[PDB]
Amino acid sequence: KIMLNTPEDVQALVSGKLALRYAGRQTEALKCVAQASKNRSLADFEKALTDYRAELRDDPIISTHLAKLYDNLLEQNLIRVIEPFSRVQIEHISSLIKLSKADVERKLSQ
Amino acid sequence: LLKLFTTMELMRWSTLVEDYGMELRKGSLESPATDVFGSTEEGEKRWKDLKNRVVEHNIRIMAKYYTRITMKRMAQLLDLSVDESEAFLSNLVVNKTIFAKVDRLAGIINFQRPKDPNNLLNDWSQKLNSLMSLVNKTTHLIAKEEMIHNLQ
Amino acid sequence: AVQKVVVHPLVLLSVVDHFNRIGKVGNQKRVVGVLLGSWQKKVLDVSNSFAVPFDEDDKDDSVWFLDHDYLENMYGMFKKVNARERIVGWYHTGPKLHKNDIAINELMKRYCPNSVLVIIDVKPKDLGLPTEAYISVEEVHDDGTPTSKTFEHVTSEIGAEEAEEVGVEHLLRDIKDTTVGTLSQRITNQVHGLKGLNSKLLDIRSYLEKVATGKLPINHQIIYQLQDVFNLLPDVSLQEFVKAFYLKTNDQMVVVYLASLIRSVVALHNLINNKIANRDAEKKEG
Repeated sequence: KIMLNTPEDVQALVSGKLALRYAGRQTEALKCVAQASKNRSLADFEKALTDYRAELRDDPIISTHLAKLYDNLLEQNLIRVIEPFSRVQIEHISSLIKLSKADVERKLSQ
Repeated sequence: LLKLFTTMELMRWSTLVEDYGMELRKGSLESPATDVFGSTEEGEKRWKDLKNRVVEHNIRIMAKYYTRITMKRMAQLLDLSVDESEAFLSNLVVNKTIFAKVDRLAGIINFQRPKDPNNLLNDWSQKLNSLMSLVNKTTHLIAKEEMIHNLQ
Repeated sequence: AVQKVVVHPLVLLSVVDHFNRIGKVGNQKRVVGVLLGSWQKKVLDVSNSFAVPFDEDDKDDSVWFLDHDYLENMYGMFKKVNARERIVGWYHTGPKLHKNDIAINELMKRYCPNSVLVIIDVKPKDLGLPTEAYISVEEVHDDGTPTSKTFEHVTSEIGAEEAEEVGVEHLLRDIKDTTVGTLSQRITNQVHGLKGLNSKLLDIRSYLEKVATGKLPINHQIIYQLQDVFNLLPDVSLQEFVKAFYLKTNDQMVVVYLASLIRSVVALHNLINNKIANRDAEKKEG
C-alpha cells in the first residue's frame, strides 16, 4: 500500500487500536518510509535506510522495490528541479538535496 | 488600482509604505485596516504574500516583453538579495516558467530564443510579415489611386 | 460590415452587352447599370443585373439622369419572376471616379440601402482584376475635414456557382483548368514578375508625380503607413534564415532522391522491353 503512494491510509492503519498491539521495531521503519513519502524528502529516506538497516538488513527481496521507490522519488526531484534549468551549476542544484554528485550523476547518465 | 491594472512600471514599494501607513492611520474611509491586521499572523501573510504577489505579477508582466531586463541588474535596482530571487524562481517553477533559458556561467535569464524551428516559427513570422505587406500594400495603393481621381 | 463580395461574370458580360447595344453613335460614356444582388447574408452575391438610360453633360459634370419608374418596373417585374434577389447598388463603366458619383450614388442611398460601387474599364486591357467593390460609407477623418462619402476598397472574387462555369468552359475551349504540375506553375512563375511589374510600375510613376506636383490633400496621412510598411523589411541580413535555407534545401535534396530513385524505377520496363522485345522480334522476324 505504500508502493501506490498513499501514506494517509498508513497513518490510518497505525492509528487503529486493532493493529496497534502488533506494533514494534518493524513498523517504525515503515512509519519513516511513509513520513519520507508524505514529506517528499530524500535525505530523510536515506536516514531511514541508515538507522534502520540493522531492521532493513533482514529485509526480503522487496528491497529492490523499495530502491525503486527511492529512485522514483529521485526521478521526481530530478524532473522537478532540472526541467526548468536548461544550464545550471551542479552544486547550485545539488546543494538543495545536499547529496554527492556521484550517485546522482550515475543515475542521471544511466 | 490603476498601477495594478496593466503595464506595471517597475517602481519602489517605499512610496507605498507611507500609503499603507496612512491607510491604517486615517479613519474617514477604509477604516478596518486594523481589522485587516487583526490577527498576529494573518495580516503578516497578507502583507508578505501581497508584496510577493506583486513582485511576481510584475515579473509576469515584463515576461511578455522580450527586452531582456537582465534580472542580475534588476536585483540591484530592487535592493534585495538574490537568494529570495531564487525562491521567487521556486515560485515560478510552480508558476509555469518552463518556457525560459538560464545560464551556468552568467546569471542572465532568457524568456525567449527557443530552438526556433524554421518550419513553424520563422514560417509563421514570414507568413504574417510578407502577407501583411502584400495585402496592406494592396489596400492603400489602389485606395490612394482612387483618392487622386477627385483632383480632376 | 461586409468583408468580401462575390461578383458573377454575368453582370460583366452584361457590360459586354452595354458595349454591344451602343449602336455606333459616338458617345460611349459611363453607362450606369442597376446592380442587383443578395444583401441578406453578410457576403454579397451578384446574380444578374440590368441597366437604365443614363446620360450626362459634356461640360457640366453635375448633370446626371436616372429613372424611378423604370427602376420600379424592371425591379418589380424582376422581383415578380425572381423574388430571391433584390436591389443592392449600381456600377459605372468609367475608368475615372468623377465628383458627380456622390450625387448619383446618393439617390440609391436615399431610396435603396447602402449601395456598393464597382469601377471597371471600358477596354479589357488592364491585367489586374477589373472589379473593385467600393462601399459607400461616411468615415471620420483625423485632420478635421468635414464628414463626406468615402469609397473604401472591399475585396472581390469572380466565381460561378453551378452553370456559368460550364457555359464559360464550353464557350472558351481554350482556357485550362488548375492542372497542378509543370505548365500551370511555370507560367505563373514566369509572368508573375510582369503581373507585379505593370501594377507597381504603373502606380509609382503617377504616385511620384503627385508627390511633388500634388495638392488638394490626397490623404498624405496614409503615405506614412505606406512608406512604413515599405520600411518594415529593411534588407534582412539573412543570418537567421540560413538554417531555413538548409531546411528548404534539405527538402530539395528529398525531391532529388525521389526524382532520381523513382525515375530509376521507371527505367525498368523501358530498359528491359527495349532488349527483350527487339532481340525476340529480330530473332523471330525471319
